[PDB]
Amino acid sequence: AIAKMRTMIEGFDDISHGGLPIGRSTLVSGTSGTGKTLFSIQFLYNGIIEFDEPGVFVTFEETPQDIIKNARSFGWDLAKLVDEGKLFILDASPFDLSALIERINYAIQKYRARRVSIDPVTSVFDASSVVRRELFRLVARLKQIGATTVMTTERIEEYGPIARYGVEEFVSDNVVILRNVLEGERRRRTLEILKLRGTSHMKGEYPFTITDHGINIFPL
Amino acid sequence: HQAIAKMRTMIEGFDDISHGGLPIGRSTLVSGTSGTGKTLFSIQFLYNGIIEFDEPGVFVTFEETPQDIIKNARSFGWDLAKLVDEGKLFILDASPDPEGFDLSALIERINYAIQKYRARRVSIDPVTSVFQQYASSVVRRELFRLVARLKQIGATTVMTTERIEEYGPIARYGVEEFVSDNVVILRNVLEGERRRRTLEILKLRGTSHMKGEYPFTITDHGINIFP
Amino acid sequence: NSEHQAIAKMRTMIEGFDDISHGGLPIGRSTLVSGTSGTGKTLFSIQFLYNGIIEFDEPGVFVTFEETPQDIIKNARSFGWDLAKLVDEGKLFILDASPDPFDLSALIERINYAIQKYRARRVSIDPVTSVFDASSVVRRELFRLVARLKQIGATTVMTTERIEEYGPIARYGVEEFVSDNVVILRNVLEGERRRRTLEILKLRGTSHMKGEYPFTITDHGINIFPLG
Amino acid sequence: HQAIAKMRTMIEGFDDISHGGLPIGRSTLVSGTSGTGKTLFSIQFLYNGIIEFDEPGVFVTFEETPQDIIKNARSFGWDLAKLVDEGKLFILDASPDFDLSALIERINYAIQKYRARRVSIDPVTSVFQQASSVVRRELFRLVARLKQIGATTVMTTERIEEYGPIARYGVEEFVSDNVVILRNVLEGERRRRTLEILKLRGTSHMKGEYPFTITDHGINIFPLG
Amino acid sequence: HQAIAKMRTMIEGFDDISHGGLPIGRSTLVSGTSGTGKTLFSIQFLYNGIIEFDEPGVFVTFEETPQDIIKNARSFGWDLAKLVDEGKLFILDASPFDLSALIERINYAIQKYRARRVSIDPVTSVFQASSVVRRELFRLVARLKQIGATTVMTTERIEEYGPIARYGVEEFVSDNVVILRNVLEGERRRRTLEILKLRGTSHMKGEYPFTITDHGINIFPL
Amino acid sequence: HQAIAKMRTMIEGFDDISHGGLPIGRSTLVSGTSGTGKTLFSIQFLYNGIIEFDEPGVFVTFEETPQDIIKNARSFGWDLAKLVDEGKLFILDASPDPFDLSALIERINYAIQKYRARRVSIDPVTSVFQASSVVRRELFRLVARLKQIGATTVMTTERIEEYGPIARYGVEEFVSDNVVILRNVLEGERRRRTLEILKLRGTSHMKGEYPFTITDHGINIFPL
Ligand SMILES: Nc1ncnc2c1ncn2[C@@H]1O[C@H](COP(=O)(O)OP(=O)(O)OP(O)(O)=S)[C@@H](O)[C@H]1O
Ligand SMILES: Nc1ncnc2c1ncn2[C@@H]1O[C@H](COP(=O)(O)OP(=O)(O)OP(O)(O)=S)[C@@H](O)[C@H]1O
Ligand SMILES: Nc1ncnc2c1ncn2[C@@H]1O[C@H](COP(=O)(O)OP(=O)(O)OP(O)(O)=S)[C@@H](O)[C@H]1O
Ligand SMILES: Nc1ncnc2c1ncn2[C@@H]1O[C@H](COP(=O)(O)OP(=O)(O)OP(O)(O)=S)[C@@H](O)[C@H]1O
Ligand SMILES: Nc1ncnc2c1ncn2[C@@H]1O[C@H](COP(=O)(O)OP(=O)(O)OP(O)(O)=S)[C@@H](O)[C@H]1O
Ligand SMILES: Nc1ncnc2c1ncn2[C@@H]1O[C@H](COP(=O)(O)OP(=O)(O)OP(O)(O)=S)[C@@H](O)[C@H]1O
Ligand SMILES: [Cl-]
Ligand SMILES: [Cl-]
Ligand SMILES: [Cl-]
Ligand SMILES: [Cl-]
Ligand SMILES: [Cl-]
Ligand SMILES: [Cl-]
Ligand SMILES: [Mg+2]
Ligand SMILES: [Mg+2]
Ligand SMILES: [Mg+2]
Ligand SMILES: [Mg+2]
Ligand SMILES: [Mg+2]
Ligand SMILES: [Mg+2]
Repeated sequence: AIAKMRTMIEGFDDISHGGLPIGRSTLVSGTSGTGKTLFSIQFLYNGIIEFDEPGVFVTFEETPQDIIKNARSFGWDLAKLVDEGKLFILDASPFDLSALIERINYAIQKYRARRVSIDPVTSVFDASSVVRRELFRLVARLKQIGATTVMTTERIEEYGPIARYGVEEFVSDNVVILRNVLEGERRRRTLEILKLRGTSHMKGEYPFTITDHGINIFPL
Repeated sequence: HQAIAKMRTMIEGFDDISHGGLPIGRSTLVSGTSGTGKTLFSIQFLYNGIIEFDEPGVFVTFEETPQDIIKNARSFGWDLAKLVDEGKLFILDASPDPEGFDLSALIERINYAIQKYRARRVSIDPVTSVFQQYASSVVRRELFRLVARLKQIGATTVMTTERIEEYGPIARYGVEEFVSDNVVILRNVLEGERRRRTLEILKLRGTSHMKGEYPFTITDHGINIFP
Repeated sequence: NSEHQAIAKMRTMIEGFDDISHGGLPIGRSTLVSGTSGTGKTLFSIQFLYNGIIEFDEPGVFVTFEETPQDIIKNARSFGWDLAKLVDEGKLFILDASPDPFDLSALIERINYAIQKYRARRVSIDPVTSVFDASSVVRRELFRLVARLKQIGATTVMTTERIEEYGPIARYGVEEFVSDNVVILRNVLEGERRRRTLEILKLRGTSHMKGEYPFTITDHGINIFPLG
Repeated sequence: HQAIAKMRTMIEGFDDISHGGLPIGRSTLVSGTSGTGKTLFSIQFLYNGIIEFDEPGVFVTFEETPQDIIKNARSFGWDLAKLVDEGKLFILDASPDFDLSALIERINYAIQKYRARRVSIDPVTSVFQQASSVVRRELFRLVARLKQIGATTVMTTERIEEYGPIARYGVEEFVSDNVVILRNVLEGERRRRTLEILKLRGTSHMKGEYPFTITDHGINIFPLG
Repeated sequence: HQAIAKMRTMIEGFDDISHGGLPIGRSTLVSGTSGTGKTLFSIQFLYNGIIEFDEPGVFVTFEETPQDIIKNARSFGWDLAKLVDEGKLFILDASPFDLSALIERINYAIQKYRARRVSIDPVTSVFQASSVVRRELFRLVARLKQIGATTVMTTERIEEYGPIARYGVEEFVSDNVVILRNVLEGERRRRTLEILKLRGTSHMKGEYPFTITDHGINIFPL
Repeated sequence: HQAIAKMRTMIEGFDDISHGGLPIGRSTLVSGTSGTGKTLFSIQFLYNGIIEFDEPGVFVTFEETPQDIIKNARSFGWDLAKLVDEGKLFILDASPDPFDLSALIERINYAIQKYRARRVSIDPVTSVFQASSVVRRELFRLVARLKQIGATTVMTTERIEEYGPIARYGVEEFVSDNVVILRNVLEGERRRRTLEILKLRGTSHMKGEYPFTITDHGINIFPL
């Protein structure tokens, strides 16, 4: 079948029927504070700690120092991983996609990375046609490189377009939606795997919490 | 000159819903949100043509590489690599440059493959890419040309397109369903926190079909619809 | 037709429609027929011409803007209608204004020439939407078309597209105001089932039944069921 | 020194709902979706004025030809050609084959020539269809000139939703002294016609929707208390 | 020195809801769809100031002529012509934009009539970019404040439960906001008044039903 | 392991919901429709800092004048003029007169140094921008500079719907480290005020809406 890499994010590998397909790109979309960055960091962190698979984290707005500081509260020492050459945080603050792809490819080769997180890829972008065009090019090259990639995207409603530009979910191999739904006056976080090309997966929404240990999903 | 004939898809349940299959020599639009089964439907159409009727097929891919189309079909126990090695399936790669729109050129290429592989079935996935660059009025007219030129070749064609809501416009520009002869809608609807897949034949010009939505699942044997 | 109404009508002979319209379509006027995709717009317009020819020997002109004459003819065989025979006999003319795989003045003259040449009493234009970008220019051009057909004395069915079952009548928000008569075909999806209805929204100068009436499309074309 | 007085429409039910009729010397906007009875309301207003009170009328049409107006009015038992012949009704044809100032002067000569007290303009929308700021200013000017002339005027406008904007540009209902809304509501596959007086500046009226039908004798509105 | 003082409207029910009336020396936005009672409220504010407190008023009108304002107020048994003749009320005709000039005219009228109360109806007429609307309205509000007027400014809106005014900014530069609604439900209309906000002071919350009668606005406590 | 430090607002109920207060050295977006208590929250933040912890504060105003801000705070029994006199509070008047972001930042930096304030409120930050993508770039720049200074900052923003976009341009909530939403929901003719902490990067907080009232004592939130 299709080989999958384990995220080791509690509950997620069950929902994805074994993890994220190796060598492919997964879109992780959500409104603000849904857990996008956390998912993308946990993906790299677990890869390093449990499988010694090095990772590249690409950030467009949040600084490397804040990413590191924020991860500290889950008890994750990212600076240590950076110091040991197992993690590389690529600062993409200030669009030349060619330059970005070359920088990513270089980091991947230099750190021998198997896992890549790009957070958020919507910061790369104004017509739908060109967004789709340029996103496709990024996805295609990471595939050629053989990276397994998480790309986060922003969205503005819980039920509504998958991402900002109405094309991102059609270009990605895999699509994960993080929701933070307000019901009555209470928030409930859920994760859904909408699509995984070429393989089976659990369907619909599953509740999760963010705790001191990161994302915890219960597929029941 | 006779009331339009149909070719069996052999996709279980679909030939009942369509009262005989897809109208021959015409295009059928298959529209749906992400991960609804559009590529799968279009592959299963060709695969069944080859296996059940020894009718060769041409698959036109605009985004996925042929290798990924092949890989993704293994999930269903379909050996597309062998079908390609045998000359029964041809995957026409129209996907673009990773490292660096002419419609009649595409038609030229499709027509050539159709003649070379003696193909009776064609899939184009996703059609959206043809009209991707541009106004609803422009999209409309470009889809019109493609449909017409495919009809001239005699191809029976499945063409897929995208939509972003389960119960909103048929496709993206609000014109695709008016230019198409035949329209199928794949939905993936939330009920509670669970999903329910359905297939609808909205229209088939000049012929009959069952109405409304019918539930289906995607399994290890592909699409399974229950009328 | 009931006697005490101001506007003379011609019968469509479409089962149930002449009841709902209280006698048929107003003579010498245009009737807008709008609907989402696959609602029966072309079928209604063809059935109007076919019945006119078959029942009253009234010749008809069909103006098609996207479907080819060959496909209109082919699809009509679904109903056991031999339109090629009527074209051969000079009783039906299909005017092909469909795109090569907009000059309205030239179009009107083609239509006029065909109507004179074939001595046609019934005209169908399918879809008039394709004639058209500002709502104001759509309105005056539609108005111009309607006025010329009226001067010519034709009785016309003009189909238009719409994208929601309940929502705008046509595409530009003006078509239903310029037309004398408005018919809406719906194909409502509810609880995973489709049901077709026809509504006569307005008919200037006469009464008509109000609201939605069910219909089906079968081997014999449109069948409408008027209810109390 | 008195609060504004009203002119009877003699449209069944309407003079009750408006507590006496349309405010005299002012314009009333009558808005509705397609086939709601706007032209009917605006004709019935003139027709009743002539028949019941010998008050001459001017009808300004921007789309429908005078011939079709006259023909369609026979549906309601009205012989408008006879009224035109007697010089009690004048139909001013402003329909297309827009200088508003010029049109206003032409309306004024008719009003003077036929000594009209009642005016209908149908639809005042089509004047405008070629910026809301411009629509507002031009409508205001037309309303003010009619008021100066002393006419009591019905102005129809189009709208595209039963329970949405009052008219097309989101400004008509603010520059009008009086607003009437004709609806044609579709519920459970049946249509229900209703009439509402939304506002009459400086005077009272009944509130909300009242059901009506169109008959061989025109509009019949049904109040109930 | 103190929390802000209020000036009584004497509009039945309103001084209760607002716990004393309108904040003195400030502007209150009064927003509403067509025929909600905006003009009536702004007239009744001036009329009561004159009749009850001998506080002169300036009414700024942008579309309705002074003659029609006066005529329409007869519906309530108010003789505004008399008050204008006595020098207690001035109807400033800004009918059929230079905001600086308008403001100097208002200032001139306030000085001339020693007015304490001002109504501007509708202030949206001044603006027919949301960014320029915001800056113009803020400028108008600040000058009125500097002059010392207590002001009612009405605005149009097009939905009962949508944006507060037309440009999506008017409620943010106003110190005080009142919304008049005329909600259609099951074929019946129901008028309500709501005090949405009064900066730096208290007020009752939500919608209160009111009617317009022969004697003006009556607000009922629910 | 290592927790994000927070400074107490001492606003009744808020420090419970935020599990300790606002993240120190960062900006917290406080968004809401008109009259939701945005300015009051901003002021109470600074006021409580001075009164309870002797932490000086800088209030940056963009429309309301200092005199009106002072006048309105009297509603709650707070004497801000006295605090300005004692050099404990500085009101930075950037309000209109009848836009250079770098100058403003330098003005704020100078005031922060001069008064050695730990707490800053910018009300409303929307006035800085009024294209969504340039708004995003500008707001980011402001957040970064304030962070560079070490200020703990409340930034208010406007929104026009109770359950729509967090703020006006659909980007402000993505650039901010922390996001608080004040709502004033109209249901069945009655209004209900609620506060929600939507997001605090790097740290925990209670979820959903909590009802509050505005009274003579300012904001009172009920975590129930
Ligand atoms: N130690 C913790 N314990 C509990 N919840 C935490 C903890 N750390 C962070 N969180 C929660 O996780 C959220 C942050 O998740 P992120 O992954 O940063 O979200 P995000 O979707 O990337 O949001 P952006 O980029 O700001 S739009 C915070 O808003 C908290 O609710
Ligand atoms: N063996 C399998 N069993 C069950 N479901 C499967 C299996 N293989 C694939 N799927 C499902 O099929 C979906 C993929 O269907 P596709 O036909 O590729 O969808 P699509 O509509 O073409 O989506 P795009 O092109 O990426 S937007 C996956 O998201 C899975 O849910
Ligand atoms: N023999 C038949 N029996 C039953 N239904 C039929 C038959 N032939 C055609 N139909 C139906 O009629 C529909 C076609 O109606 P049309 O008149 O072509 O619609 P249309 O409104 O003109 O749609 P367009 O032009 O494609 S948007 C098909 O989608 C079928 O559902
Ligand atoms: N004798 C009658 N009995 C009952 N209803 C009638 C009769 N005559 C006409 N009608 C109705 O009156 C409607 C037309 O009324 P109009 O006043 O023309 O409406 P309208 O709002 O002006 O429509 P426009 O201008 O075409 S959008 C028709 O659609 C019929 O429903
Ligand atoms: N004597 C009265 N008795 C009852 N209601 C009355 C009386 N006089 C006027 N009204 C009502 O008051 C309304 C007019 O209120 P206004 O204050 O003019 O509203 P408005 O919001 O200013 O409307 P505009 O400016 O036309 S959008 C009328 O539509 C009547 O419903
Ligand atoms: N003493 C008080 N008692 C009760 N409520 C009060 C008191 N003082 C003020 N308020 C309320 O506080 C609100 C003002 O809150 P603000 O913080 O000024 O709101 P805001 O969100 O900044 O509004 P803007 O800036 O005008 S959009 C008023 O509308 C009153 O409802
Ligand atoms: Cl959580
Ligand atoms: Cl499934
Ligand atoms: Cl049917
Ligand atoms: Cl009726
Ligand atoms: Cl009332
Ligand atoms: Cl409160
Ligand atoms: Mg993030
Ligand atoms: Mg696909
Ligand atoms: Mg058709
Ligand atoms: Mg009319
Ligand atoms: Mg008014
Ligand atoms: Mg404020």
